[PDB]
Amino acid sequence: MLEAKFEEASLFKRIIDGFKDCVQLVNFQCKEDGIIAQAVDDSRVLLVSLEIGVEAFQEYRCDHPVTLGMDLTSLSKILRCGNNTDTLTLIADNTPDSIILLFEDTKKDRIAEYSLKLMDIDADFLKIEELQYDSTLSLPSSEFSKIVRDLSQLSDSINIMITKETIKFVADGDIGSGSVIIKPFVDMEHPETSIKLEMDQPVDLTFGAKYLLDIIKGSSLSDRVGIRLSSEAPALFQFDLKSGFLQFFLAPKFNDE
Amino acid sequence: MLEAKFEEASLFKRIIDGFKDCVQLVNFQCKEDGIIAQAVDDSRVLLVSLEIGVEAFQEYRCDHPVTLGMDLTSLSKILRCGNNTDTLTLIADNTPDSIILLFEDTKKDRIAEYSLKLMDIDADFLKIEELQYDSTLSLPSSEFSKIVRDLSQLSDSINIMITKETIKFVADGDIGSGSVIIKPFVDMEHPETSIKLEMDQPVDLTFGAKYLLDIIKGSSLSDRVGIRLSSEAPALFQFDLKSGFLQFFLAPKFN
Amino acid sequence: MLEAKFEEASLFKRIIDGFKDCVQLVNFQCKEDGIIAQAVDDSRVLLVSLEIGVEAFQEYRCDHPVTLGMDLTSLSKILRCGNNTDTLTLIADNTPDSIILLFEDTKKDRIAEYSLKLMDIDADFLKIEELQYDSTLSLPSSEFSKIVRDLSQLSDSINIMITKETIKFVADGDIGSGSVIIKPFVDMEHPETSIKLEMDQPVDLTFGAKYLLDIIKGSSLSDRVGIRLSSEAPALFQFDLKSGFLQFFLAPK
Amino acid sequence: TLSLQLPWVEKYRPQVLSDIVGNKETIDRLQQIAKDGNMPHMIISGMPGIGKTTSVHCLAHELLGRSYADGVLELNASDDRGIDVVRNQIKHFAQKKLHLPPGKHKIVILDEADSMTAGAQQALRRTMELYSNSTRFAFACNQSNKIIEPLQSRCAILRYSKLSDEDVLKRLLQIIKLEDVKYTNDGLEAIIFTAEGDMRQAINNLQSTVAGHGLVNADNVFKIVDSPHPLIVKKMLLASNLEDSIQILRTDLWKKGYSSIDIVTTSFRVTKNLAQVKESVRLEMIKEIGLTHMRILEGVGTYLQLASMLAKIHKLNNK
Amino acid sequence: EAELLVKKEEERSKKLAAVVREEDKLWTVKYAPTNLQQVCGNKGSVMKLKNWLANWENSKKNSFKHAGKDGSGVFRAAMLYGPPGIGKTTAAHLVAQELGYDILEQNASDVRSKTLLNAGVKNALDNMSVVGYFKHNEEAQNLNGKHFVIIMDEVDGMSGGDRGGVGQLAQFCRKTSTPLILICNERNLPKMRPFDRVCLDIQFRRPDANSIKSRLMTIAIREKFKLDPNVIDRLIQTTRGDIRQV
DNA sequence: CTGTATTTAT
DNA sequence: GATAAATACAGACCTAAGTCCTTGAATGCCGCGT
DNA sequence: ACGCGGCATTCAAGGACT
Ligand SMILES: Nc1ncnc2c1ncn2[C@@H]1O[C@H](COP(=O)(O)OP(=O)(O)OP(O)(O)=S)[C@@H](O)[C@H]1O
Ligand SMILES: Nc1ncnc2c1ncn2[C@@H]1O[C@H](COP(=O)(O)OP(=O)(O)O)[C@@H](O)[C@H]1O
Ligand SMILES: [Mg+2]
Ligand SMILES: [Mg+2]
Repeated sequence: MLEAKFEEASLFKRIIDGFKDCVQLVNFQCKEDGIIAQAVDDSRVLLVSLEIGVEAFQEYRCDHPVTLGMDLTSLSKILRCGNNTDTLTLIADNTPDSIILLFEDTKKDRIAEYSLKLMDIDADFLKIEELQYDSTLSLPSSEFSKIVRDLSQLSDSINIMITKETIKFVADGDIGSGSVIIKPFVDMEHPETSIKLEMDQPVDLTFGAKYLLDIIKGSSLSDRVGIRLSSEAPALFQFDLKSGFLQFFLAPKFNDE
Repeated sequence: MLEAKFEEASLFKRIIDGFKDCVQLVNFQCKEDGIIAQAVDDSRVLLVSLEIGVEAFQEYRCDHPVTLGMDLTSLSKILRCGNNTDTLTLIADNTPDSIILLFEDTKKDRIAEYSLKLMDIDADFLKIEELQYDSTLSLPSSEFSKIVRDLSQLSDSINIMITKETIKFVADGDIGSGSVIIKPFVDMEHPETSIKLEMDQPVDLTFGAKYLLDIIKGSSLSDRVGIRLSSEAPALFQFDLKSGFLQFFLAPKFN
Repeated sequence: MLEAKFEEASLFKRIIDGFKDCVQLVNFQCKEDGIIAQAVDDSRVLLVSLEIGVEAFQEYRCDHPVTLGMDLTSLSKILRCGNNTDTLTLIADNTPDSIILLFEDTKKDRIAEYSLKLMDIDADFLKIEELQYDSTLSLPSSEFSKIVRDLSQLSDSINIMITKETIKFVADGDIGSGSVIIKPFVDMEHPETSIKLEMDQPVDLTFGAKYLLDIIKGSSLSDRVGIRLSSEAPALFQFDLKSGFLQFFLAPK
Repeated sequence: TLSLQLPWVEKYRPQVLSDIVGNKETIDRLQQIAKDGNMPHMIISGMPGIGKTTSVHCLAHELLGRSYADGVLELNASDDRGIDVVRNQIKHFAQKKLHLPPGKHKIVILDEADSMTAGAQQALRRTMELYSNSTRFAFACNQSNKIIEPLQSRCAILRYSKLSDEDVLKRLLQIIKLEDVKYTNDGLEAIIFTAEGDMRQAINNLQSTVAGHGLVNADNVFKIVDSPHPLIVKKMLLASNLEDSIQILRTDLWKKGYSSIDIVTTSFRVTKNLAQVKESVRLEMIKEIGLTHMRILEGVGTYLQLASMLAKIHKLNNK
Repeated sequence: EAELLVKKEEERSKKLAAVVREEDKLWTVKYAPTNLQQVCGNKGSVMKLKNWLANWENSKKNSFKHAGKDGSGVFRAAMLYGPPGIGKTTAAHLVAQELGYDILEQNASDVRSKTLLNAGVKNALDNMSVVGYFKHNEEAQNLNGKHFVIIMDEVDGMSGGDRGGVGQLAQFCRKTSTPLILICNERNLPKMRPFDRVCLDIQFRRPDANSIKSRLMTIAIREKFKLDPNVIDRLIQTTRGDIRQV
């Protein structure tokens, strides 16, 4: 069984709203540490890894490890059904066929239970191993979303050219082209606005536009983005949470000649 | 002749928008007591019974009984041609034909005269039956509309169950199921948020999602909606106005 | 070369949004004395003429006159790439290959650069004939747009009557009729909420609803619209910018 | 009366596979599948009223036991024939996880499947295979030709035939015994003859006869149910003399209220399906009937044109 | 082959002792070919497709201008078309599996509009596989693990016209950086005209009963039902060369 | 039907 | 290796017409967030 | 107030008609 009680339902609502426009079906692995989840995009170009630890839950109880296959659209609808201030409790029975979401408000005595039929998803639990990244970058999330949305109008390609103490984004399209250059700066007055750079080796890479839009769609989760680059390896895009994260593992374009 | 004047031109706008989607053909019959409107949907599943009273009109004059039929699609189009700060005037001659709508504001001298051709709608039964329903409840309109629109996504059928101080809305569909449980509570600090429920016998019937969503479009008229239920009887969805009421008579599904 | 530093990107955004669904390809004629833009629709019923002066620019410099053909939708896509607290800079070389749009921000750490590829379109001659108009009235843009959108529902033909200090808009449809009556009013408390009717001869003109809806799209530029009627000449639909005008010459039936 | 009694067709609809009388091989094969499990994909086709929907519904019920509520998706194809249905509802039902008895799987029943549009049918092709481990589709249609060949490839082609008179008589006798109706052998034979193998027609006609007159006799069943139009039309076409054909027309078709277009259409259908007449003469009579049909459709619908068509046919037969 | 299948079942049982039950599966999927040596008929087409997909990288290095010895080095995309149920999809999947590429399958009937096909398959054409990278890139036996083979099934069901995507895919397939394997049932269709000069046509024919005789005898011996080879030819003729339906 | 293509046989 | 059997398979796809239907693209209005 | 965000509604192209 499983009885996981969230502090708030808006957190899960925004989390599911973060990556419902990229992947449609996700397997939620609920283990004693929390709920780790990873699912491949339909195009098999992006991988979304989500972990939420027990510290997030007010009371998390699990008897046996079980798999939770869910549809993102139905989950988004169910979370839309609940109000912001309720405490959302996930209840699952043995041999789970449906998930009993429990929106409940302590101020009133209104109790709303929605049952989501569990989707049967068959996919391999491919392992994830970290590697040394030439470029580890953190930016304000709003600026990152704004620049990606701005250049995506011109073209379907985003080129991340990190020169020495420079971050240049270039898009080349049929009608017009655009380039944005960001200078690293750290402000003691406001840590959120500060920009941090680590450059082991320079890296030049080009990434798909729609996947980057789906990545920045998780801007609500964290104020600062976690961006790590490797020339021959997928770039990890991380949104940090209190007890977890929303990993985005994107594949680059072919850098022909 | 008829000269009915609204101090709030947006009031009639909101009333018409409440049941514009539900029905297209309605007979606006004007008497001395006030305007009474009644209409039936093409599928003949919902009954709309509007009753405006003289207190609503700033100036109301009806020399003789008159039956004014019009199309809601065109009449709503006519109403959207007026600003918020105007006073409406409904004009009809001795022989009912080509009703005239006047949008007038006297602060800035402006006149807006619009006309609508009347139509011969034969159905003029004009009957509603007062019944001692098994349950009579009242809840805020916004909460009921939120519940209806939230449960309409799961399936096309919404089941309402009335039990001893418990109101449950059940919707079971293909993607899952859901049920909202509320209880009748009285709040002295804010009376508007309170929920009342007077039940005689347990009630169990199911309605359609489309018609329920069409009914909750009337939540813009009154802040509270009263819902009365009975065993195999038309559910009465009542929105009380200042001078009258707007009632939706729904027909449940067959078990 | 051409160097024009706009006061605000939002202003040029509204000037472009004035005639989005009106024409698709235009050629901006850039000279020292501001920029001119003329377009003719496919039905040969309206003449969009856009004139903005030097005073509308914070800084404007153009030694060599240049023709600047652009596409409307891509230009709007370019415009939808900057913050509304930013200033626009138009910079071009003598070769008409690409147009460089520079976004400058008060904080010197955020710079945006964009380009717009030109297209070649057969330009049309200037229609600047100042024929006499019988009646001239000016009313706020928002109220006129509301009236046009309201009366376009009943019928697709708009009847405008100006006679004995009365302004009338009639739209007789199949479902009913529409008649908006407004008198000229001057208000000292607010200048923009005033009607200035100057009539020299009565006017009875019929206009298309779709074209009028296209014209009322430019209500975001100015708080008021100046409209002049002529029984033998196309009516002028003018919005008054800071130092420029957006004009529609609709040919009545 | 405010309330009504349930029709005999639906009240006595078979609830088990054994009650089905016709197509013994197919019923036994479906019963073996129900007992063993592992239901294969199938399309069931045939004539109206021979037990296609009943067979698939009984198969689903017996196979899934108490899990019919969730394991069975009921979707009338004519009502829902859009690619949106396949993309959203069918796909979500197929990906749905449901714990079942080992042999059994979830069943999709698409009645009247012949009316599905090309786009939805083509989109269903990959849904049929991708989720076959959990979901098994079943199709029922009047004509299998409307279903695309690749979809026919993925399923078993289980084809039905017109019900024999003996099986219809057996079912009618069972219902008669169960509901205590007075009958005669001639009346039952006439009901079987009028039904022409359509069991639903037979039961409806029995209902009508019982309710209207109370006794199942040949006289009553012929008054309440008219003789089949193609038979009188064929008798008119195959008469020896012209005057006989004219008399049969005047009495049985024109005076009884049958329309010109109905008469000419039924004559064409009978002529194309006739076997005794040689093909060449059949074709030339079809030509004359088609000319008369053209005149009727242009607007000249009268006894004169029908008599002229009969005269041309008789001249054609008389060389 | 019956004995080999029994041994395979025994090994599977031992592995399970140390999720769908086999008898639950249909005969079509439980006897699906696991390697290219079990496909019945159209051996030449399978060999040609295998050679094309193997020399695709070499032709890519030559920029596809050179045709090569076999000639399947000037075409970026290949089309497999034939009567339904003869094994085009199985052959494409198997040739993709053997050579080590990552299989990406899209049903064109499900996704036929310009918007969805455009976005998905465009960002699929020039992208590596995160599954291919995370699927043990460390060993160097398969270099093609990164790359994609997009086997677009049911190409015959795409929307027609300029607004339809069937004409867009013609412009789409010539500019691609990954192999494309289109499969359709009715190649000679008016909607499929833009595709003659941009794809390597491969006509899969109806296999002859002699080749499928062995497969039918194996699946009959395994399932404990008696089959006489004299009626196999009549079965194929009745079914018209459709192995799935037989 | 005639013409082209592919697989088993001589 | 060439030439016979033995056979599966491709040869080709138009313009109008009236009315219903479906599918995807383009369009509109209206609710939520800042 | 002011701008996006889905979602209902309107528009346009293709296929079928025994
Ligand atoms: N040549 C063959 N040899 C053996 N089994 C085959 C062969 N062709 C088809 N099959 C069987 O049929 C199943 C489906 O084959 P498919 O390749 O999907 O048929 P198809 O040629 O793609 O036609 P479709 O799917 O209607 S477009 C396979 O899993 C096999 O079990
Ligand atoms: N073979 C049969 N045995 C018994 N009853 C039958 C048979 N065929 C049809 N019926 C009767 O006809 C009624 C409806 O038939 P149905 O199965 O809907 O026809 P179809 O196969 O055309 O859908 C059922 O209630 C059933 O009682
Ligand atoms: Mg049926
Ligand atoms: Mg296939």
